[PDB]
Amino acid sequence: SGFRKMAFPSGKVEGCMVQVTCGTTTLNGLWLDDVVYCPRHVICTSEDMFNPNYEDLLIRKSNHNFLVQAGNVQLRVIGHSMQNCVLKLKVDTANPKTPKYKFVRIQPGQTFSVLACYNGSPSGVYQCAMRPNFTIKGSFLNGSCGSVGFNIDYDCVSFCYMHHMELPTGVHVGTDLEGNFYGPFVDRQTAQAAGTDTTITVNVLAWLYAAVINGDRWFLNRFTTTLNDFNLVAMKYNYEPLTQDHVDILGPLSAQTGIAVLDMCASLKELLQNGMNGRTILGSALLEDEFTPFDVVRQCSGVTF
Amino acid sequence: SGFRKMAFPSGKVEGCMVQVTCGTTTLNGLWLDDVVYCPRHVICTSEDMFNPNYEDLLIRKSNHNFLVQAGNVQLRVIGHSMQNCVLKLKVDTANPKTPKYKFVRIQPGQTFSVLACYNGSPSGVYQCAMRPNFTIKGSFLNGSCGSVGFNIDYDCVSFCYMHHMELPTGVHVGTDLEGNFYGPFVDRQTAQAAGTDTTITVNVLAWLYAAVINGDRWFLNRFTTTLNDFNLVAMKYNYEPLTQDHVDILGPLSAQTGIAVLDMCASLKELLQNGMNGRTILGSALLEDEFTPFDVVRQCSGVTF
Repeated sequence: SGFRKMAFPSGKVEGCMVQVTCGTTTLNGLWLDDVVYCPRHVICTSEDMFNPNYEDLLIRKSNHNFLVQAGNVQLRVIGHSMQNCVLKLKVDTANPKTPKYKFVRIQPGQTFSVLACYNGSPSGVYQCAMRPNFTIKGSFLNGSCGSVGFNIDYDCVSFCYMHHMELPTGVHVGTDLEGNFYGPFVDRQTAQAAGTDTTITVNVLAWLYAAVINGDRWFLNRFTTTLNDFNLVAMKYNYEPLTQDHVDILGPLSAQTGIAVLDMCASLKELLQNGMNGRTILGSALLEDEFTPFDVVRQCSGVTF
Repeated sequence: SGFRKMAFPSGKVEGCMVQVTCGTTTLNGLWLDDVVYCPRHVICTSEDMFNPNYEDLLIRKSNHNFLVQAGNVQLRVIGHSMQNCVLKLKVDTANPKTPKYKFVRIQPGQTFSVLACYNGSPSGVYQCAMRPNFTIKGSFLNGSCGSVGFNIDYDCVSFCYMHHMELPTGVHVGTDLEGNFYGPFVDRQTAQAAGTDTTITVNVLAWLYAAVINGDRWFLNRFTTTLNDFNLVAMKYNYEPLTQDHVDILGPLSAQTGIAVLDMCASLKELLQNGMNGRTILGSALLEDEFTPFDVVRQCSGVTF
């Protein structure tokens, strides 16, 4: 037993990380088959980031201006193209460590692991959620751009995120692997600010199920509620409205524990209205929202890859 | 910026994980060079765990009774020995993926990453601390025994933990890679209970430094304190006494931020006596103690491996 914020094993992604240098800018790239994906702002200095015209800046870049290094060995760039906000650098060697993979555009509220990297080298791994305002709360220093987020199902890596920017608020924005930003954000150093950081209600409920499975039960009460009544409280607390689809998604956890979904909603309603009274749940003094219902089942049943 | 509980990249350890089956018991082993390390209780059924005589139970095991599988390929066991609470299974093939490595016995308060595995296959990775009562708060289901904890320095994996048992309280105990338990625990299903779960004071202070570096500063106050005065409060709150060695270890973080160690101790004293008043620090509503001073510098300076 025990429940921890757990990232996927990162070995399959470590083997895909490269360093991409263009002029004086170095960030990370993702090498899959004979293509390296990286943020298009690798072509920019920090001064260019205030109002870049990427098509114009790219005119002055040729294949040989993109230096790509896998460990200590140089790859040969034989073509390049801009797709949305990423560059695709065609190299002459397919990555021998390419895993089975897919590119997926995740929905807000879903979770993924991030392999934070610098100069093409892995630093660490941690689990994130795509927030309802389309930011993530990561750990990214200068040079971490191009680090990726992913999920693994058995032997297949589903890449869902590439890091591009930090906002002045200290939160993080980026694209899918087709280069389309999550949310309204752009790869320019501007006044762009995140909206309300709403709480992912279905995930909180999943984590309360995880708590019950792992022995934390003090918050179970004698009440029930309805979706409409619960949502009147969710709105007050800046929680996402809970839908019938969410109830359905909690079905397996409800069956495993014998606690009806709406009974758990009534427990959450009380926790929102009365606080935790100095108590903890699964070692946390706040209501955790970065575990999906699938994450909870995965960890509680020991799924491997 | 941003500060997250971050595990080491796990690829180097993933390549060392194997499945070890003896009779009807299957757990994980660690394959380094031509040796596989695993918990000696692989020789036990759950019924044997109440009062095992491991030397007697081992008499009835031969090399061929230990089935070792690396992925889908079987390794050949050519010798076995018991060292403390681990078995060393000599195999006829050195692991081609063996990293540079060391075995280290960590001190209470130090942190490490755990690669949780089942049937020799990785499930996930997360960061733990060796608690002052010599337990860890992990995520381990049946079959996770033999999963290991480690640190990485550049290219060298320092293995420090192997998982053996879960106590009835739901906390986790295990050995170093020489097979010696951390703390007073034994590999028997008995009444053994953990002592007081004291808070790792130096780590809390390190995390408060990390908070200041990353913009959370509301808890900085106008007070200072002394080691002896602070420790009168630490004792009340079941915090480890802070020593001069701890002050020295916080020196680099103190220099980076310009906040004297004893000034940060005064901030912590106020947080202990008055609580957080519903506020948060680095996304937590409790005082986090599983980041060492080294961990904070590592993450804030982007150290890679």
